Amino acid sequence: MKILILINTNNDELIKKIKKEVENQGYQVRDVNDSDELKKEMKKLAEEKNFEKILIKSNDKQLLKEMLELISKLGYKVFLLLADQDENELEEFKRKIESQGYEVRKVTDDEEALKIVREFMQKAGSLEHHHHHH
Repeated sequence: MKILILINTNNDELIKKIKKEVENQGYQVRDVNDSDELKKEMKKLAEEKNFEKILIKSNDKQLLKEMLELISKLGYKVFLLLADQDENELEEFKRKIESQGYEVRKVTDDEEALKIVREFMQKAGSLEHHHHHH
């Protein structure tokens, strides 16, 4: 069971800020560049069954959809955030992912994105709270 925060923003510098958020929370920042790279990193999602927090950076929304369709074989809670000024195509893209049963959040703005990343931590709090008493 691994907690993935998938980030697709055309603001590639906003990813660096979203990194600062997840680095303080101890997420390992991965990045998908190509389809060959995709299936390599999907093998890591298949191999690592141990509990780990990962930030998936990919600014190509096609790699995302195909990734999540292969994650459907693994079966875990994945988070997704879409930040770009063409929120039109993001609103169309979230429609597939939300129907696939994956967490997807459509935004545009810098701090509007960052707040949802800080939320993905407290959303993953429900994953933590399964028979885990203190």
